[PDB]
Amino acid sequence: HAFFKAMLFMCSGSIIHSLNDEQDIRKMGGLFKAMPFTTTALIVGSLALTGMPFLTGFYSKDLIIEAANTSYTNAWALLMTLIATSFTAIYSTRIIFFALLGQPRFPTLV
Amino acid sequence: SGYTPEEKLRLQQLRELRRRWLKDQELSPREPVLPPQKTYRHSIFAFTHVLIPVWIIHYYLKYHVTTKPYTIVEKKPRIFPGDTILETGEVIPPMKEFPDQH
Amino acid sequence: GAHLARRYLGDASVEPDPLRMPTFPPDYGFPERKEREMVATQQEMNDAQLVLQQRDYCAHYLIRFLKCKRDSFPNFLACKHERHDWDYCEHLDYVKRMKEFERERRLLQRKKRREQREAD
Amino acid sequence: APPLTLEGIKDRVLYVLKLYDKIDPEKLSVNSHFMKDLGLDSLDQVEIIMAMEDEFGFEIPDIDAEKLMCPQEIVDYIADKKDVYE
Amino acid sequence: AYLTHQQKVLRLYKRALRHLESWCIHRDKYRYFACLLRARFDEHKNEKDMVKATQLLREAEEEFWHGQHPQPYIFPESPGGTSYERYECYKVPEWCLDDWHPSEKAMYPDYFAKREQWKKLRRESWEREVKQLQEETPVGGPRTEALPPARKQGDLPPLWWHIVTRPRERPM
Amino acid sequence: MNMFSSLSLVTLLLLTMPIMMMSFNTYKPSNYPLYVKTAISYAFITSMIPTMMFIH
Amino acid sequence: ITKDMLPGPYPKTPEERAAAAKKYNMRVEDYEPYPDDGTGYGDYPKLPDRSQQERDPWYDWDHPDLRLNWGEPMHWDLDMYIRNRVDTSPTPVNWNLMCKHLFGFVAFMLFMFWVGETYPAYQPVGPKQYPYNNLYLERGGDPNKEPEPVVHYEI
Amino acid sequence: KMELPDYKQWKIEGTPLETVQEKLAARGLRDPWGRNEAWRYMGGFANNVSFVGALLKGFKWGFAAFVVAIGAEYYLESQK
Amino acid sequence: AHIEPRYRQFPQLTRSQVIQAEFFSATMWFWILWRFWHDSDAVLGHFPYPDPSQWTDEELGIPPDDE
Amino acid sequence: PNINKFFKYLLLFLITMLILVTANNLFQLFIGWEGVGIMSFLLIGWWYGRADANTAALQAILYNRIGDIGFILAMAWFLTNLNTWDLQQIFMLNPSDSNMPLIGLALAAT
Amino acid sequence: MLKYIIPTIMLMPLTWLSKNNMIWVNSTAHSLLISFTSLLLMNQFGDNSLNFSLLFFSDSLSTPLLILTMWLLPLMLMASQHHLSKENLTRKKLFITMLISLQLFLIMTFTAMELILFYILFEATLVPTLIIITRWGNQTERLNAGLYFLFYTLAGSLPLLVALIYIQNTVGSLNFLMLQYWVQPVHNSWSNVFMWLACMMAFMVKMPLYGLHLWLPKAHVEAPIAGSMVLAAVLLKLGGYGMLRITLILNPMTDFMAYPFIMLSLWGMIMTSSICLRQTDLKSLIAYSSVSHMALVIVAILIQTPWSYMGATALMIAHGLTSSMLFCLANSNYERIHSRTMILARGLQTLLPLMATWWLLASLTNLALPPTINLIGELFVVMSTFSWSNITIILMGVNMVITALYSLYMLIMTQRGKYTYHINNISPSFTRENALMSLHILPLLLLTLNPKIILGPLY
Amino acid sequence: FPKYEASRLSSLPTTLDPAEYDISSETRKAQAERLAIRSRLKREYQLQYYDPSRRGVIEDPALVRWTYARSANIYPFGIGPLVFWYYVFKTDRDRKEKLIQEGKLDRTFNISY
Ligand SMILES: CCCCCCCCCCCCO[C@@H]1O[C@H](CO)[C@@H](O[C@H]2O[C@H](CO)[C@@H](O)[C@H](O)[C@H]2O)[C@H](O)[C@H]1O
Ligand SMILES: CCCCCCCCCCCCO[C@@H]1O[C@H](CO)[C@@H](O[C@H]2O[C@H](CO)[C@@H](O)[C@H](O)[C@H]2O)[C@H](O)[C@H]1O
Ligand SMILES: CCCCCCCCCCCCO[C@@H]1O[C@H](CO)[C@@H](O[C@H]2O[C@H](CO)[C@@H](O)[C@H](O)[C@H]2O)[C@H](O)[C@H]1O
Repeated sequence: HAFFKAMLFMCSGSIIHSLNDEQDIRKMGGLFKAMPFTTTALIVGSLALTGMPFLTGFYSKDLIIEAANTSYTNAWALLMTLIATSFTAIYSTRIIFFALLGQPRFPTLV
Repeated sequence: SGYTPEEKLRLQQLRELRRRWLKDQELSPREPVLPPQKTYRHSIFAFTHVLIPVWIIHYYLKYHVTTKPYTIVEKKPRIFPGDTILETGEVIPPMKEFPDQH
Repeated sequence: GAHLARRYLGDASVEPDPLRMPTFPPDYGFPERKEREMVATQQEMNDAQLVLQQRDYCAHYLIRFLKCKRDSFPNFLACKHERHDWDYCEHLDYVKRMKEFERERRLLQRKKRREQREAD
Repeated sequence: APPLTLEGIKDRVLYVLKLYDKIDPEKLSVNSHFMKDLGLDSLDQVEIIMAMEDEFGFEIPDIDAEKLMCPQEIVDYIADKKDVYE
Repeated sequence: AYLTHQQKVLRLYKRALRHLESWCIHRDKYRYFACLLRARFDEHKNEKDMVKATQLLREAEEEFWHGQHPQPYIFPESPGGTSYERYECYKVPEWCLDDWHPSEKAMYPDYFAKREQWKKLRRESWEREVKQLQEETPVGGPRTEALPPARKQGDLPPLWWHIVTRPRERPM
Repeated sequence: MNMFSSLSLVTLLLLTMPIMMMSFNTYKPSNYPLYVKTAISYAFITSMIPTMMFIH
Repeated sequence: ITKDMLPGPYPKTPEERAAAAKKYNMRVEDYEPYPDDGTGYGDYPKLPDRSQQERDPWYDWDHPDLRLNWGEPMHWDLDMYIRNRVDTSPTPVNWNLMCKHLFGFVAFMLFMFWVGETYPAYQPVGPKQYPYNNLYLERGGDPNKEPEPVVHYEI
Repeated sequence: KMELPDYKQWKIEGTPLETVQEKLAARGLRDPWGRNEAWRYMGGFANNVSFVGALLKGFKWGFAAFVVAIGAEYYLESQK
Repeated sequence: AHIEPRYRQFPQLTRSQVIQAEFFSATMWFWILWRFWHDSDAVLGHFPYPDPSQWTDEELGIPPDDE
Repeated sequence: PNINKFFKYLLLFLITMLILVTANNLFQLFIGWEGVGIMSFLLIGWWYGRADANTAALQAILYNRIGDIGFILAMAWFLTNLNTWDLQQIFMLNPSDSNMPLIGLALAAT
Repeated sequence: MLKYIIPTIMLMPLTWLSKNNMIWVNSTAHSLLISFTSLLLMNQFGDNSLNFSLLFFSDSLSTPLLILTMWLLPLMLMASQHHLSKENLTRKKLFITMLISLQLFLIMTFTAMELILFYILFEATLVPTLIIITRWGNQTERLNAGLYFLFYTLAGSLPLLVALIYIQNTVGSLNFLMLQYWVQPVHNSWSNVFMWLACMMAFMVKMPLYGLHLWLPKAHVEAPIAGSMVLAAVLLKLGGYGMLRITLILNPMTDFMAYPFIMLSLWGMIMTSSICLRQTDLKSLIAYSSVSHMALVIVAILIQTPWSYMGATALMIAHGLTSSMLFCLANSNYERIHSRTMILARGLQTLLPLMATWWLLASLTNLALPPTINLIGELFVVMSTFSWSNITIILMGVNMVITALYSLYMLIMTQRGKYTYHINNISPSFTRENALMSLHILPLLLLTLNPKIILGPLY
Repeated sequence: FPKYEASRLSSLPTTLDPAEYDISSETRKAQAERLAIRSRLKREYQLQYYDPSRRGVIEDPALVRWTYARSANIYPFGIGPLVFWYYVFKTDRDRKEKLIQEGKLDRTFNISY
């Protein structure tokens, strides 16, 4: 986790800096091609976070999930963990979709 | 809803002074008048920040810490069947033949 | 699994209790059961310093894997064969427990039927 | 950031206004009063100030915004807040 | 309220548009609903029954409260923004330079020669500024906070020092 | 034991050295951030040696 | 300063209720003491219990961080209402509705967790089997006391 | 010192801002700020990738180098 | 500085940044495909899961109920 | 302008974490435990002229000292019942009645 | 102890015969030399204390208190010489004389073998302290503060005199070495209940105990800086020192007579910590922090365990240096803006960057960040109090949380945020002020290297 | 629209306040009077704030009044907490003391106190 989570923060810091301290994803958009390297790091970091097979996050998350659902365990806890795993892909999509895709929504002096 | 003419005139007058104050904040060429005064750089850094520190630490551990009981305690080495002991030359027997299930 | 739906929503009497398994004698319906065979000795596992949860009936494959890992250094990609032998032995050890669960389930069903057949 | 200049701010203020359909770009001057000379109402002036906030990426509070009634006054306001002296 | 009816309506309009922009996000979508919101204000623009107009404002404020964005967009340097007051720790008041050691002042001989011209200009202007505020203020003290301009060549607008010499918004 | 114990401690001692030259007046503030960055990069290398011994 | 300009006892008559308002720089209509219950407030004005965060940000306060003007009476609990502490600004959701929803969520979660503990999930697998009398000696058992044997059988 | 792009070039035609104008023109309304938004739908800012297209960035080159590798691998065995 | 800002226009991009971004996006995909070609079991399944409904009563030692 | 101070804090922020990780007794571990709390407080409130940053920094301390109640509880229990703070002696004695000390550690982790 | 008493007395002639402009230089230089020689008291043995004569003895409880006392004198002189600059020359020499005579009474108080000799010097410290507050205080209320200080003390001290004299009649001696061997148990009876109260209530008022503390915030708000330094650093610890000595002869009655005072302390420390959150006066805040810290010391002494006394000794020393440093820091602000209101001058880290470092360090010790001796003392008391009753961890834990809240509140309110626009006389910190703060913090942090020398006789 | 329901920690928005819209010359006059008081204080502060020869602190009578009022009355919840805490701790220690007498309290390795 210490790898892709740190990268994600540096990737957001790269965007925040380029957009004069703007941190709201609603005023971002249209950065997929304007910031090619930040985009690549922000997509690699997100796939690792969401457990894309064989990225750094897959070697712990997936081992942890299969051990949870094959354990003698509280059933409600097991269900909350799985729904949360799904949520990880959702807000991960929010960052990519609103920061990188679409048309630019930031001020005119680029 | 705009400025009264009295408000405009005050803004104009303050603005003249402000822009003059901001202009006066610039440094002249001579300021600040200071009072009179990759391999190599990385090699000295290693010498002063690794080699000297490890010289002092190794001296400290070898001739002070390790001369007192139980200051440095190691997990003893794992011994697997078939290994040989350096201290005594003893030979550990192998594990009996497996079912050879596969 | 379905086994949970059956126990919590259906008939808890003819579902094995995971905590109290097994409940029938080991030899009920098995003429001449053999004991499980342990390869590695207690001293060998003590010397190899295996974690206690790893000192099961598959420990000899683990000790074989651990020695190769140490000899193959720094080739950390070696020993893929030894690792698999250990994984597979632990897979067979797991299926055995599934069989024990199912045997307990079927015995609990037989006991139930033997009553209704007997109740009348 | 790139520094701002008095003429740089002026150009971007008139740029936004020229891209406003309710104004005639040929009649637009730095000193043209929005309500008197351009025939806009105060609902339009609200939108012009918002387009200026969006242009320069900062907010003009309502108390100040209501008083900016020509392009030159906006330029003076922006220049003051960002210490532009040029 | 010290605000007039016009001020309340225009403040609501600006605030309503900004919260609409937060909901819409996309520019084309915002442009569409920004026009529909303008049309609603234009429909009643000409209402003359001020009791009826005040009702329209009251109902529009309840509509805004119900439909506001719970997390509206805030400009980074605006109150509540992520950069608000971020640079205040770097703003040092100008009077701090009076306590500089002579060796520190000697590094900027030109800056401190100009600074003394300002401190001279300030001292010589103060009496006129005080007098002007005396002759212009009615008995009982001022009623508003508006300050007058200088009414004379060579005079400076009363109470200008801390306006003119205030720290830069990016002081370091 | 010598190399393992000795290199595991220089790692911790190496990181405190930039703090000493700061809080004790003896360094060149010209590019202190680069100096502090260099110490971390070198401390990573030293720490890797005991890691390899543990892995082996 | 002087005694007549400092706080005093609860203002009885309307004339003392007028010298207090003058002293505190308030309109005699706006000035109101705390109830005379002998709690020690004296004649200090009771001001609306609103946070400093609720004040106007864009006004030019004499103290911008506190959002205070020089000379204006200070709320009794002003050190509790600074912007670093207690906020009372209006909320987008009604206070009582928020309390219901947050309590409802937690109370639902704790209940469902208890349900989940009473009906645990597990796999259809028998107990793990360990050699040597369930590793009696390794687990710290007494080497003297031969344990009750544990025998596991092939299945 | 900075030269601004000529303002007459910004147009809503051929952009979603035009669809908005048609959608409003039904109700008797107009967007007077359309050209102020047009730059966002023109030039290098038009034709941004989809989410799937973003995730599949670099796949073309990655897949090729993958074929050249398993091809190389299965050749280093056929000899052996 | 050496990247001059632009007004209302797509920014200037260096060739170094474009190539590096593309090179590291291909390394990711190459890695995923190369790992999937060899370690598909880690994703799909290491071992076959037995069907307990097929085990005979003779395997599980279930004595006939008549007994 | 205080970038030199910033890197000094990042370095102290790291050192106190490495003291935490290698700590072999509960008291030495507590030094790192509280050390990261202070360094976190001084780095969250970096822009100290901003009221919100001062509030967030103090919030971090407040929530973290509520957890540290559990830390001290575990220290008090281990000294009383096992006569040690060293991890070696805690695990050798391996107490069966470990609900109270571990609830303390769980609250500290919370 | 003559090697410390005689040189201390010689400071009086030195000040009076010093050239007109050398009073602060001469007294400071030679009082520092006396502090240096005080380290020779560290000749402490494992079994026997250091017993010089029939009159004076020194153990590991009194030694750190003696060293703190003689260290504090030069620090008090540096802190006082600025606000006394306009004072009349002969009145300067009298102010220094009051401080020298306070040190004289204090070093003999901490080394007297017999309890009546301890009592007389324990009480003699009032006269100079009262004179300093009332003669050289600043406001009108210094006269009331002197009266509350005087009569709170005496209302407890006079019963103690009767109790001590009664003990000598029955036991035959009040020598502390003799009492260690002739101590007899105290049985239940109303006569013993009041003997216990008489022996303890004088020391409770000095700590001060919660309920009997309201004199302390008065004295601190009205004392000159040197008064506040000695009052907080040393004079409070007269009560703790006396308790650690006299509880020897109160067993086992302390087993149940301590309950009302442990409840006052355990609850009182939570109340006084919470009061600190709403104080408007910086000196009153620091005053109310002492009451909270000394509540731990009272509890530690009363439960009588080897760990609790070790923690009690470390707190008294650690608190002494920290509270004195905090008073000096606040005073340096006061010497500029001439007000003790905490909210008056804000954002001072912008204008006095190095003094904000001292503010940070003093606050970090005040909240007991490890491994400061502030935490070593606090932790030992919490460990022992847990074994006393496990529930105490709840009160102890809550107090630490609140202790951090007002410690950093004070730092944030005065040093951070935006500076006050109209305060324009904040001069750069003087070398005297910077050295004054460092001479507090540097010893305090140095003691973490060798904490045994402050843990007391039960180490 | 569900109506705002103010609370102690959640005041009523000004735009939702009926008193905010209904206005009578009395309220407008009352507002003017407050602006007069504020403007008089502002001028008094500005004449000292802007004075070139003033070096010091502009004493604020309002701040002096505030500190004086809140530092005036003192009474440091009476016996209830002390009696409550007494019973909690006494019962705990009596319970624990009994077990030690009977050997029923585990102190196998307890040798630090
Ligand atoms: C994947 C997610 C898994 C976790 C999901 C957790 C779900 C938790 C649901 C908690 C809901 C509790 O909130 C509940 O909502 C209703 C509706 O507002 C509240 O009721 C409120 O609204 C309605 C009126 O509009 C009325 O009931 C009542 O006037 C009012 O009090 C209840 O008082 C509250 O108890
Ligand atoms: C460990 C495995 C490593 C595998 C590495 C495989 C090699 C990686 C090669 C990266 C090529 C980088 O070079 C880059 O490639 C992409 C895709 O072709 C090109 O992008 C191409 O499509 C876009 C979109 O239409 C155009 O903007 C661009 O003009 C066009 O050339 C870039 O013009 C080129 O600069
Ligand atoms: C801050 C204030 C704190 C106040 C704390 C109050 C403590 C209360 C202690 C109660 C016990 C007092 O001491 C008590 O006195 C009497 C002596 O007459 C003793 O009892 C003796 O005399 C009484 C006479 O009435 C007889 O009933 C009894 O038969 C006899 O043994 C008790 O054995 C002893 O326990």
